[PDB]
Amino acid sequence: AKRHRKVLRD
Amino acid sequence: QTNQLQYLLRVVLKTLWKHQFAWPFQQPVDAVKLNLPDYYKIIKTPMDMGTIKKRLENNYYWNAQECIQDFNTMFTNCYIYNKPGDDIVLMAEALEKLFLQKINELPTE
Repeated sequence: AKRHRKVLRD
Repeated sequence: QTNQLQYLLRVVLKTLWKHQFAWPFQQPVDAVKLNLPDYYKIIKTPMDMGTIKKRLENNYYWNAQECIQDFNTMFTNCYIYNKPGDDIVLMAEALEKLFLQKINELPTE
């Protein structure tokens, strides 16, 4: 239910 | 538990706060910004590290247990409201692990 991407990827 | 409350501020909160995953937990969940219409229905006791920091700093707590309770509430809210695998839950889990490590070293008294 708070489904946003947050964690940085390369 | 003033030495333990000092520990919770200066060791426990300090370490988690500086973590790369702290930022979604540093302030109250913004349900408007984040389009979470249900959040403030499903979650009965909102909690965040920003609120906990203010409590530690403003002599809110009567013992370290109440503070540890607040930290647990914050993680629980995350786990009961969010979807397994999602970034927010992976972030809560890494913080909870660091939290639990620091709590297992909690000074006596």
